Amino acid sequence: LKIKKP
Amino acid sequence: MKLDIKKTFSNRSDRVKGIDFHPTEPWVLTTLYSGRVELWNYETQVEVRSIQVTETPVRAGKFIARKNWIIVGSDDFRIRVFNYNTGEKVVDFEAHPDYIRSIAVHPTKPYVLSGSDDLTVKLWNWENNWALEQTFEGHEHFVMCVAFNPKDPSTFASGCLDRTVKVWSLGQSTPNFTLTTGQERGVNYVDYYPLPDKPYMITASDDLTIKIWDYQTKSCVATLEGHMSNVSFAVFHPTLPIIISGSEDGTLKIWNSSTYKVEKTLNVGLERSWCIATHPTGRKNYIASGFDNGFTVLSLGN
Repeated sequence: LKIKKP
Repeated sequence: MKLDIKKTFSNRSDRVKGIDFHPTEPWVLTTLYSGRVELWNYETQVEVRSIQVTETPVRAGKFIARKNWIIVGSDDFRIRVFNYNTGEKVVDFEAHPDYIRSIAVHPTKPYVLSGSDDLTVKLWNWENNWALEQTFEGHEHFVMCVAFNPKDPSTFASGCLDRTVKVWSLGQSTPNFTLTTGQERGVNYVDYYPLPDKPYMITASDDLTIKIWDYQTKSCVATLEGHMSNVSFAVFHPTLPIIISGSEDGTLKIWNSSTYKVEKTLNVGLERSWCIATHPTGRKNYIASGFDNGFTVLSLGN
């Protein structure tokens, strides 16, 4: 999971 | 104060991650999560231009009105430049090996900074065919936000999820100083107070706080606690005595930049607030913010 994806 | 808020233009779209005002045309540049960028005439309500740039998010987007360009930074690692009169792409280069969070444009010099998840800020010179002139290394997580001191753009501040602000000098590899913000969820945004009467910087964090910083004393002037989820941005308006903050709580708040008391809470109705622009000349004190469900352009009374 990418941190700060949105 | 009397703020006399007017809804100039509202547009529904994909999630807006970047937003910027043209300084002499009634245009706003929006940079969308779908990989689309849009130029809107917010006075006429007519779309001037839209370009599918990639399929990944394009988080950062500025004008370079002096070159009639737009510059955009995407999760595909690339900075792309387009002439907005023709649509011609000017350059398209891999700027970082990771996501590009923010772009700032030097006011007088042909210099662009990019902030990225690769933990660095990179300086590009478009009068040297977009050559990498410097890599600012030292930050320990994602550089979320890059901002030139508008009083001295020989210096810029970088907002980072390592929970520090670093202030650098162009041509110097080590920071002038590091602000340990105590915003333990990281720093999403950093801006400068643009007028000469205070040496102030502002930060926003996932920790629901906004913090006022004196770059002379390196201390926290004030903490502004008025959001119920992630604070995406906090900026000083360039004419009115206000701060505008925006949150994933879907609200824009206007604070008194002297007393730090709330003037107005704006429930704009487009869900999560991601980005902010202020009109560079302060034409109609115009502000705009990018949201999950589009953007809104607002005019503020004197």
